[PDB]
This record gives sequence, C-alpha cells and structure tokens, in this order.
Amino acid sequence: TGYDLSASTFSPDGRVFQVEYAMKAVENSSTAIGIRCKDGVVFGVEKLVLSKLYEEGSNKRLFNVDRHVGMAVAGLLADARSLADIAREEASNFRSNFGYNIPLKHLADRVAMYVHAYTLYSAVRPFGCSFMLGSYSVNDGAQLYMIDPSGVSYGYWGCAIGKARQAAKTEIEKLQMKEMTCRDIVKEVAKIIYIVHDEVKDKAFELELSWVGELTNGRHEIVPKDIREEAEKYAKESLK
Amino acid sequence: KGVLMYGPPGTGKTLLARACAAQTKATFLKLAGPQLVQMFIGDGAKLVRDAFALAKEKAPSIIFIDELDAIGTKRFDSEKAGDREVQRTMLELLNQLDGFQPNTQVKVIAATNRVDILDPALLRSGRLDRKIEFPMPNEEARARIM
Amino acid sequence: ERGYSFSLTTFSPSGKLVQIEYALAAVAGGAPSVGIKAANGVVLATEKKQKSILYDERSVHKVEPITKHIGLVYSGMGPDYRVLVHRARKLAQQYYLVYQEPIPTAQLVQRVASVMQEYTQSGGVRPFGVSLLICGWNEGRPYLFQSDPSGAYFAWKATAMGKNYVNGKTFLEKRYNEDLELEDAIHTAILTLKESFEGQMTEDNIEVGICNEAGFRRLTPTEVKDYLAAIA
Amino acid sequence: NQYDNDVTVWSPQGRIHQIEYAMEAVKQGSATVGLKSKTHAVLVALKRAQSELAAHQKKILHVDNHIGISIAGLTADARLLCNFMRQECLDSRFVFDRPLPVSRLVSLIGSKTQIPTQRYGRRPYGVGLLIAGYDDMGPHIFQTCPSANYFDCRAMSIGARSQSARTYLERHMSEFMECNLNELVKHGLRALRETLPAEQDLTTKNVSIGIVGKDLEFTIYDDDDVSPFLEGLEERPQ
Amino acid sequence: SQLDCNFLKVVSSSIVDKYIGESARLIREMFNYARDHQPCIIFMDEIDAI
Amino acid sequence: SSAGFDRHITIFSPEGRLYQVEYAFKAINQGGLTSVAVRGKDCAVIVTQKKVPDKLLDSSTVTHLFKITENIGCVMTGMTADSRSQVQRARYEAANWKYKYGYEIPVDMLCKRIADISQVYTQNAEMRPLGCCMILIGIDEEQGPQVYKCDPAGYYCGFKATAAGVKQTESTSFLEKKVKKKFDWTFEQTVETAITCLSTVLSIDFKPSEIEVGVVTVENPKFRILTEAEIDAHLVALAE
Amino acid sequence: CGKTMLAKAVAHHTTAAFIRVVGSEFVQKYLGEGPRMVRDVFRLAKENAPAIIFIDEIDAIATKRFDAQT
Ligand SMILES: Nc1ncnc2c1ncn2[C@@H]1O[C@H](COP(=O)(O)OP(=O)(O)OP(=O)(O)O)[C@@H](O)[C@H]1O
Ligand SMILES: Nc1ncnc2c1ncn2[C@@H]1O[C@H](COP(=O)(O)OP(=O)(O)O)[C@@H](O)[C@H]1O
Ligand SMILES: [Mg+2]
Ligand SMILES: [Mg+2]
Repeated sequence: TGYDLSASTFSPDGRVFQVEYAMKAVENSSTAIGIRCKDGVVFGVEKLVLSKLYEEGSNKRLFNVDRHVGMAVAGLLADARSLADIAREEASNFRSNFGYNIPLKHLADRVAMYVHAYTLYSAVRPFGCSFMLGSYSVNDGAQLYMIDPSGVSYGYWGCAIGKARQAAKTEIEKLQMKEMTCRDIVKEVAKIIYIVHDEVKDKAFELELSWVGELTNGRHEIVPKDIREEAEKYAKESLK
Repeated sequence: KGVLMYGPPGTGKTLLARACAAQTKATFLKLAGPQLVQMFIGDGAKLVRDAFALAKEKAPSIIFIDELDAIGTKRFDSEKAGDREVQRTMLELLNQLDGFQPNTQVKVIAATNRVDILDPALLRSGRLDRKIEFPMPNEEARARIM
Repeated sequence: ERGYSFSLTTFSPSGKLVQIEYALAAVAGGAPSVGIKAANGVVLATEKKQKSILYDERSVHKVEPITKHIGLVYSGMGPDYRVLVHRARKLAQQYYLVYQEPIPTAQLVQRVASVMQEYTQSGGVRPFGVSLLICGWNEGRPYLFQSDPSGAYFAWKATAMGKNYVNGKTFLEKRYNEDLELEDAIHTAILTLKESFEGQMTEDNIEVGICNEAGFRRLTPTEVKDYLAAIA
Repeated sequence: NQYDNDVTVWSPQGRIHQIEYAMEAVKQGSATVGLKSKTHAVLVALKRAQSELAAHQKKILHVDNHIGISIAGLTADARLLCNFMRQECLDSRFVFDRPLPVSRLVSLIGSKTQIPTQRYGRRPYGVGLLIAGYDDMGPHIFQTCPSANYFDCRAMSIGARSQSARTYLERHMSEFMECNLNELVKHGLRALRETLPAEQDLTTKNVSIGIVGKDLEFTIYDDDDVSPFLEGLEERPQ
Repeated sequence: SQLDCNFLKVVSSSIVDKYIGESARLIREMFNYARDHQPCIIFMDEIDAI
Repeated sequence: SSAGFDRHITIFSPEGRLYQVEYAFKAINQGGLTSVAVRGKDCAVIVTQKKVPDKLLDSSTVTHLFKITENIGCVMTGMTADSRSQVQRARYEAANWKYKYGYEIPVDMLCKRIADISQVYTQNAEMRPLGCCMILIGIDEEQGPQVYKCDPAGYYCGFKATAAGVKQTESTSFLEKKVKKKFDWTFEQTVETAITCLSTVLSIDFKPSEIEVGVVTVENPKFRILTEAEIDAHLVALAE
Repeated sequence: CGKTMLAKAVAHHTTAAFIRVVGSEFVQKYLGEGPRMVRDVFRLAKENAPAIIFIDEIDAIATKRFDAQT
C-alpha cells in the first residue's frame, strides 16, 4: 500500500484513490432524483426519518442557490452546504460585475473548477458530495447539470444520485420527459421513489419535492402542499 | 454454478453454510483453505481431484471451501524467488472445477472475507457465478440478532 | 496554495548527496552531444533523431542562442532544458540594462550555475536533469564551458556529453590539438558523433551551431548536408 | 490503521476517522436535555465535579437575551465557539439593530467548524452545543456535532448515557406542545433521572435549568432557585 | 471433435508428482507416443504451472 | 530500481527515471477514447469519437472539441476533470497575448506556454501532474496549417499526423505507412484518411452519430465544428 | 543464437564418433542409476574412439544451491 494516502500521488496503474474513496461515501446518502420536463425542471428527494425527535422540515437536502437556480445534494451534508455557499456567492459576483442572471453552462463550470481544485494537493481532501443543478430561463429553456466529487459535469434529461442509482434511473427512461409539462411530472417523480427503498431498511421516510419553470414564473420554490398530497395520494397505487 | 460470499469477518458466512448442512439431505463436503497445501509437490493438486471425484461419485453433492484466500492468492511475476507450488493447486482447482470436460452434478460454495487478494482467473463468471456480499447489520437486524 | 519549505536532498551517512548522483544518471542517458573550440570559434554539435517519420523536425531546436554571440546545447531531459533557457535569456538582459554591454560568457555561467545550485538546496524540489555546453567569443578569444546539475562548471577545450561520453572523450583526446580552424572542428565533431549514431546520419539527424567573431549562428540543413557529405 | 491519522485522509470505506473520534469526545461529557413547547424552550443540564469539596462545572451559558446554549465535551473549545457566538450576535445588533435570528446563527457555526475539518493538521472542534432561542417563529431547539452537521429538532439529549433519555422523550412528546412552563420543565427533569444510576438523582447542586420565554428573557437558575422547580417530583419506581 | 484418436489434451498439472524422475518421464513418453501416431496435435492448457 | 519515496512523489529513481510522470501517461488511457489529427496541404482536420452510453444524457454536452481562440481549436483526451481545467488556462493565456502584444497568438507559442506550466507540476514534489493530453490545430501565416501535441510531462512537438488515446500505437503505424508513400492531400482526402484511420484500428464502420470533426482551412480560418448532416456526406462518399 | 545449430553442423562434418546426450536424463527414479549413467558415457567415449561428448542444458544438473534433506 502507501499509494492511496494523499491526493497528490497516482497509483502504479495511474488513478487516484482518494477521489474514488470519496465517491464511495456518496452511496451511503439516500437518493436524490431530478428530471426536467418540457418546460421546467422538477427535483425530488426522499428523506429518511431517523428518529421521531427530529422536526418535520429539518436539515433539508434541497437548497436554493439563486433566484432561478436550484440544488439537490447527496453526500456528507457539511460539505454539501459548504459547496452551496460558494455557488450562492459565485452567482452574486456575476450579477454585480456583468449585470444579469448567471447561465447554467457558466455556473456549473465555475463550481466544478472549484471542486476540481481540491483533487490536486496533499493539504486538502476531495469533497464527499455529488449534487444536481437545475433551472429555467425564458431565453434558454430548462437546464439540468450534475457534478461528481471529481469535478466532471454533464447535461441530463434526468439523473439520480444516492444509494440506489441504477435502480432509480432504470425507471426514469420509462418516462417521456420530452413532451410532458411540469404538472403530471410531479406525480411521476414521486412514484419512482416509492418503488425504491424497501420497508425492511427504513421504517418511515419523508417526501420532499422541488419545482421550477415558467409555471413558477422562473423563480425556484418548493411545491405547494396540495400538489404533493396528490402525489402522496398517488403513492399506494403501486401495489397492483 | 459456483457461489461466492464475502464481506467483513463477523457478518455470518459459516452460519449460512452450517444452516444448509442441516436442511438439505445431500452429500455435504467441507474444506479448509490451507488444507490444500502440501510439502511434497503435486500432493495438494492430487488432493483436489480426489475430492471432486468423490463428490462426482455421490452425484447429489455440494462442496464448501472456507478461507479461499489461502490458496487463491493472485499470481505474480518475479525472478530469484517466490512460491510456485501453491499456484499448481490453484490452477488445477480452476480446471477441475471448470473447463475441459465440465459437469452439472456438484455445486461450489466459497467463502472469504477479503476479495482484492484473489486471482481474477477464479472470479471470471463461470467458475464462481453469483458473488453476493454480506453487509454489516444496519439497525433493525441488530435488534433481531441479539 | 503553498510549498513544502524543507530540503528533500540530504547527506548520506557516507557523505554523498544522493539525489544529485541520481540526476547525473538521467544526464548520461540523454542524447549524445560534443563541443569543440579551436582557435577562432567554437563548434557545438548534437544528435537529434525523431522517433518516427511523422514528426516535424523543423519545429523544435536543440541548439539555442542566448544573445548575439552565445549559444547553448544540452544533454539530458527535454522540459527541464526550456526552463533554464528562458531563465538564461532573462539573465543576459539584466546585465545589459545595467552595463549597456553584451554579457561575457564567463559571467553568464557564473549566474546560470548559481540558479542550479540554489535549486538543489531549497525546499521541496528535485534538481535539474540536464548538463549544458555554452559557447561564445568575447574579446576575440572563444570560450567553452560545461555545467552540471550540482551547480559546478568547468572550462573545456573539447568534451562530450550524453550516451557513450566516456568513449567520445577518448576519441577527442586522440584527435584534438591546439591548431585547428573552425571548418576542421566541424569535420571532427561529425567524426565523433558518428561513433554513436545509427546508420543514416542525414542533414536532419544532427544539428550544428558555431561561433565566430561575427557572432553565434546556427547552421541550416543545406550546408549541414555539405559537411555531412565528404565525411568519415 | 494508517487511515487513522489525519483529517484529510479518506478511509477506503469512505468514513473519515478523525471526525468519528470527535464524536467520542462529546459522549464523555455529562448529559443534558433540551425541549420546547409552543411558546417556550427549556434546556436542563447535569453538572459533575471531581472531589466533594471542588465546585461543579457549569454548562449553561448566556449568549444573548434570547439565545442560550449548553455545552458537552472539552470546555476550552466550548469557550472558543462561545466567544464567536457572542460576537456574531452583537454586531448584527450593531448593524441592523435587531435580534439575530437563531436559524441564521447556526448556519454561521456550521460554516465555521467545517473549515478545520478539511485542511491539513487541523483538528475538529469537540463540542456538544444544544441551542435554544427565539426567532419571530417561536421556540427552536438545535443541536450540533463535530461533523459540522446541525440538526433541527424538537427534543434532544446528548452526553454520556443519553440513549436512555431519548427513549423517554419519544413516548411523551405528544404532551409537550400543550403544557405551561411548570410541567414542561419537570417533563425534562424526568429525563435526567432516567440517565442516572439508581441511587442518586437530583440533589439541588448538580442540576441547572435555563428558560427563554415568549415574554421572558433567557434566565439561568442555579442551585437555590432550582428548588422551586425541583420540588413536585415523585419518587423513582423500583 | 475432429480427431478423436491422435489429439492429446493435457491439463499441465497431472504431469507432476512427488517421485524423482516421474514428472519428466511423461514428457518423454507423451512425445514418443506422438511420433508413433504421426498426424497428431499436442494441446497444453495452462502452461503456467509447468 | 526504487529507493526512498520515488514511487510516491516526483524525485529521481536510482536508474534516473521518475515514476509519477510515467504513471500519468497511462492515466490518459483510462478514458477509453482515441483521437486522430491529420495535417493537409492547405487544411487541418481533427477527428475523434464520442461514446454516449445513455439515452437520459444530453448528447450536445459531451464535446471533447474545444474552441480556444477564434482561429484555434483543440481536442482533449485523458480524464475529463483535468482536461477541462487545462482548456480554461489556454483560453486565459491567449487573451493575455492579445492584450500585451496586440496580435493573434501563434499556435506553437501557445503550446509552449501550456507545456511550461505542465513542467512545474513535475518539478515540485507537491502537485499532481494533470494526467491528460492536448492536441492543437491552427493556420499560421507563412507556415500554413500546423498541428501540435502537448503531453503531461511538458514535452511538445509539431507533427504531421497525430494520434492520442488508447489505440495510439496502432493508429500511428497505420498513418506512417500512409504518409511515406507521399500522395498529395486535398481537403476531402485528409477527411477521408482520418476517418479511415480510426475506422480500421477500432473496426467500427459507424453511422455519423458517434464521431465529431473540427477543421480549419486557408479559405475560412475560423475553427468550425461539422454538422452531423455534412459528416454523413463525407461518410457515404467514403463507401464507394 | 545457433547454440544447438552449430553443434549440428559439427556433427555433420566430423570424422570422429559423436555422442549426443540430453542433460536432464541423468535424474532416473532408482537410486544409483545416474552415477552409473554418467561413468559409462565416458567409458563408451574411451573404448569407441577419439570421440566428442555433447551435453546440453547443464542447468538441469549443474546448479549452485543444494539441500541435503530431500
Ligand atoms: N545463421 C543463423 N544464425 C542464427 N540463427 C539461425 C541461423 N539460421 C537459422 N537460425 C535459427 O535459429 C534457431 C535457433 O537455433 P538453435 O536452437 O541452435 O539456437 P539456440 O541458441 O540453441 O537456442 P536455444 O538454446 O533456445 O535452443 C534455429 O531454429 C533457426 O531457425
Ligand atoms: N443473525 C446473525 N447475523 C450475523 N451473524 C450472526 C447471527 N447469529 C449469529 N451470528 C454469529 O456470526 C458468526 C459467524 O461467523 P462468520 O462471520 O461466518 O465468520 P467468518 O465470516 O469469519 O467465517 C457466528 O459466530 C455467530 O455467533
Ligand atoms: Mg470462516
Ligand atoms: Mg539451444
């Protein structure tokens, strides 16, 4: 051994294990999925009720970076909201210097170069978080990006991060996200995260949904209660 | 054909194998890992083909191998030194399991607790098919265990 | 970020700096190169073989000029060479902005070798893996100096660096005298590079640069073909 | 274990062991229990001592007129975050002339303690902050941990032998959102007699109570004024 | 499945035993069998043992 | 062949080697990718493949071809996180040439500045030396087209035909038999001889959805990326 | 490099007796066969002719390390 202690050393076959070890820490966080509809992006996070003593609305794994940009995280939660602070701060420097709202192909570029910068030195560790960025503009449409702890970003029609990643994105491609608007998506977002996480592992869990598009007039916010109650009404019909 | 269980050392691997020895009424046959290691040459190799010929005779039979990382350690190229006689017992265990003249009469249950040590020649798909892992008990299983 | 701020080059218990001894092993596995001064100018000749026919040989250069009258070749590893070239290009300018005079070739080697010694003691760095040959004609008389990764320097009449350098130095010892012209030293520099090259020594497998009192210059492959012709 | 030395090094399983060892430091300190009603936020601590003549180490501290905290772990890092806590409250009062909200205070702590959990040669802060306070939204109970992960909760308990206190809080938290200040406190006082050996419980010199209230500034009660609260508890059933 | 009489498959681990010269007696007496049956193929699987 | 920490950081072996760099050359090969660049008589062509394993992924955001300046394009191999960081430097260094010197940077001077930066990583014993490669093309006045490669060791050279990636040696053996018979090269022949390079090495015989081609020519010196429709025009003419 | 080949050409143009042994056949199973097998080669090289002994792969016989326990 000895070839895997620092992030400054390659292996004798040419790969870095400190990044791969931090990628393994993501699959112990639960599940965060997000797909984009024809005219907007819908996030979705199932939230484990660890004990009864916590309060409904605690420790949200679903942030709010800018007025139109949303973030759903998966990983070590202290590093999640630390990456959320620099992304919230990066968009403020764009509007102050250039005058207008930051686009997603630039925002996820500036954040991923900040994540990549900790995969080079021995003085710092790689982050233990993977997360998704989605938004809607009236001149660019809906956007959906995703960033690993190594620093690689791509566009997606729908993605999934958490424990059951392949077992979640198997059913995403059963949908048709090219033509559905962001109303019937909300019922289909919830349904594919009820079929995952058998009740042997967890007793009870919490649904948390997010929502952006021109139906929300460009601003990012949470779903209302009645709409996610319709999805929770559309929960127990997967037993047939 | 061929199952493999692995994981942390206290998760219960022998406990399934001792369970199956009580349930099915077949010819159960067990092995230690370092039992197939002999001072003279070719005796550990002879001892493998004698065991599978015995389980060939009792045609409903399953064979169990505990601590497979004793003999299934990864091969390596080196001059001046290095063990070789252990690989011969491994390379027949590759062949006498699977390859020329195959059979469907015996089933292999293998158990180790470290995987990265093992030779990829014995983890192919045909020799050890279903590689299941044993995770540590999460919360609820510990309430069931004690 | 920051650095390490500790020397990773220490004394052995036998009293030898081991990393400098290893850097001389990388110098000895480089391309062979010879350098000869003879009474009116210095000849620097090296050996440049592309690995395949796909490479553009007119793109990079082994023989580099430092100023109007100073050239410089190497025998070591590639990317370390271009660093201390750009360093030595700059050092010749700060001498010129103070004194309004082209730098003497001795004073350049005073300052290039001071960089290499400073770089084998400071914190968190491995030493260079190149040795140099520096020519030039200051005040009539020519000069030929050789540095090393340790930071020392010498004043050679004729020497060889690279692979089979111990055979070239025996060959030059039986060849060189005090009285040769520049075109004679060119002919014996090709005759000593033929000791270690392949079968075809064409106009683009080698690279030759000369000094005169007219200044340093580098030969085009036209007259290099004429020198390679009627050779050996 | 060579993966067990510095905060920078990841485990091959993906769990940084230096963070997990700072969780062992908060499990060494004595227990404390915080809980809230609709209109109040009460936290109760249990002191310890070294000899019978040395005094008892206090744990409840006063941050502001509407925020108080309770510590568990080594006391030197507790005062390091306490002097950061007081400073961030009175400058917001200096700039905006308003009480700084509680949920916005804790996110400053989570960004404060995450920084030494990523550099080289920097320990985490071993500390056990239970925070009680007032926003404009009523009472709030927050807990932190040396993994820089703060939790929103309605009743928690941390310290040595705290799992027994959590089981008491789960089977009585349906009653907490109705009662006044009197039996809200002695609901929490029945949790501290749960986490003790079966012979000594509450002898009026090792327990402290702090309340912030809807028209009540944050007030600490110590070893004489505890006695009105402490009377009115039944005997331990055996 | 093409020869059936003069095709020799060898596992390259049966050819070794703990006596003195019996390991090399087989390699002599395999190829002596090979010249006696002139159209013949020797197959030697997993030679890394020997 | 090893003594000390020469396997771990960038110091010298007893043989004169240094292993952390030659570990990093085979970090390029883990991408599972191969790119080909061919210089013509009046043009320069880069061809490379793209492998999209998902239907849920946006196929317009996986381009390894990048536009550095208005007249300079490049292709990136190796791992993605280090390659996109190195493009960000090359965009920055070209803009400072124009601001300091008042004219367009030559493509060999840009490759020198990238290789000088990459030299410093294998020169200090602290940083990890960026395991990804670099191939540039461009039109230069009184030089015509020209192609350059920069490796993570700090070496660079001008080529006439270039391969990089997993199948590098098999591609260059194909091209060196093609160039030494010395046929003249038009525009379309350099497009034909570059596609048939990685079509015979990789043995694919593909449809136009898996490769991407950038080009520059001295009638339109703008680096431009070909549409899939006009990729298909060269492809059906390649099958006579 | 023509080691076995040059011995073939010597045996073709000789006028002497040529004795050709493989140097891994002295390890017979029975004890004492080998030392009897060595000494009757040279006795056959004595009685027959001014002959030529050719032994190949002496590494099967002449090594460095031994073990007087096996
Ligand atoms: N003139 C030559 N010089 C060298 N080798 C030749 C020549 N002509 C043919 N060969 C080839 O060289 C091969 C090796 O012959 P030979 O067995 O004598 O080499 P060797 O050194 O004994 O190798 P080994 O010891 O491995 O058997 C022959 O099979 C032949 O094909
Ligand atoms: N329900 C259970 N789950 C896991 N382990 C158990 C359970 N019940 C008992 N055990 C313990 O697990 C042990 C099995 O050992 P095991 O983990 O198979 O050893 P190894 O894997 O190192 O061969 C037994 O000693 C048994 O006491
Ligand atoms: Mg066991
Ligand atoms: Mg031979």
